[PDB]
Amino acid sequence: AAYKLVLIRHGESAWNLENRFSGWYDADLSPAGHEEAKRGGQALRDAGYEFDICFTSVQKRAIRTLWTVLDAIDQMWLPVVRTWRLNERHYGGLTGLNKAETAAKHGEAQVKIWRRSYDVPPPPMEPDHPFYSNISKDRRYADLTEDQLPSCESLKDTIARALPFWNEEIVPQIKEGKRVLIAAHGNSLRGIVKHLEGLSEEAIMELNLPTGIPIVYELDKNLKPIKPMQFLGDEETVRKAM
Amino acid sequence: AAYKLVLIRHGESAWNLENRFSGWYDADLSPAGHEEAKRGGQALRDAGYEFDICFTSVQKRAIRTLWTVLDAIDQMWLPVVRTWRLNERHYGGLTGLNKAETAAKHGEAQVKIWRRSYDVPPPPMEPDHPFYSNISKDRRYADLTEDQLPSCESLKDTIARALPFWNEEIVPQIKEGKRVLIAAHGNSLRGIVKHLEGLSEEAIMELNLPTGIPIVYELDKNLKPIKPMQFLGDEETVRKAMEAV
Ligand SMILES: [Cl-]
Repeated sequence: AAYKLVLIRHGESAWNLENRFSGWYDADLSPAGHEEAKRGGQALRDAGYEFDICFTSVQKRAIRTLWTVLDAIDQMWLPVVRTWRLNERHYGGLTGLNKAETAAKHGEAQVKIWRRSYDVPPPPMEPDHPFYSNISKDRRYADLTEDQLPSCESLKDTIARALPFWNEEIVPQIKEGKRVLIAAHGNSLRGIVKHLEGLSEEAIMELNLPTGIPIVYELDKNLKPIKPMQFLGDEETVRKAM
Repeated sequence: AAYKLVLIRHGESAWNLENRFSGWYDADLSPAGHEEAKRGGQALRDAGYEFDICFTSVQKRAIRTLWTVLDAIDQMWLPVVRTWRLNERHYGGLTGLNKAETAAKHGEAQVKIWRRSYDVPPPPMEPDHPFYSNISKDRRYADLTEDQLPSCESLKDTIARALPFWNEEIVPQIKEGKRVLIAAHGNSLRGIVKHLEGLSEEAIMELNLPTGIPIVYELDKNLKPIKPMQFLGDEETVRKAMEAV
């Protein structure tokens, strides 16, 4: 009816098929993941969607997804804004570890906590971690205060540092009538969804947004979903992601 | 070696090998042009260049060049700012016409004026032009005042609407120590070059920046180049385009 917001979670990354925890590691899209973005774009193109501004993280997999979509819908000229605040949730020490092995050393129970709990952050990424410098010392996050640069994040944490950007940067745009497109990650996107739908912690915990599929929201003048989220795509894909 | 400014002119476009006047037409890079950007990006990667902010036009060929470079140098996370003010010069009615035919139909002389004169704009793009709507009615330029949206531009006009961006938006960044990367078009880039080097009109009219090659400027405390523009890449590439000047 009124405001339409589109979200898109990047597809499979190189570390995804390596079965590793990525978090803030700047893993790139895998060929398949790239293809996913390509199809999502095609969906938006066929549905004839138009955007006015784009927001994404400072991570390849998301940015590249955005680029692919913009390319697909012939809107590479749209202004885009990058922000670490839309970054995937920081997985602390688990970063780089193989999920299967981690479950084996620490067990299912423990790993479900680390991945599916709302406010229990994973172990901190210590200075001796294989990716400490790679992440925490990346030029990219130079302007984060010492408190801002996380060593690990729980979904509640991720969400806590995202909503601010959504409130000072995205919301304004939506209110001015700008059709926004957000290309981000599972957990950061969860933050937006939880906020929009006012879902409980338990709820958002069980929600898993589809990858590469355009998620469309129709908001009323108060940025509230006048109906449930819908996914653009071919009968199979769309229905399948339900 | 104080401030570092890097400029890059997009490579061959689809209309380039079709030998057509593009102007504001959003022609995409040709496979070759894409490869150029890739090589250009690779040169920057080998030279280990780092940037903090990027500026480009609202035209595919330039934007895609930027993307390719950022990808090559693993800096896709850099903030990028798009602006029509860095757009290629608007070629008015000549837009879409074949250059060879235009020369034949209007005469070498007339075209050389439209193609190389400093202040003689080409014929205006009339509402019945094949690309009138495609260009002028593009959502993309919706916020341009009736005066800003051009129907044609002389090199002089282009520079006129590019410099204000350069001074108001880019210069500040450079002065704050941010390493800037500008991926644009021949004529808009000319505007920057003419300004930096204080070249004469006759001067910049003759200057033809290389395509796909990273152009490096070293500016002093007052954005004044301290040496001639250098080009990045393997000898055969740099030397080939070096010999141009
Ligand atoms: Cl971009």
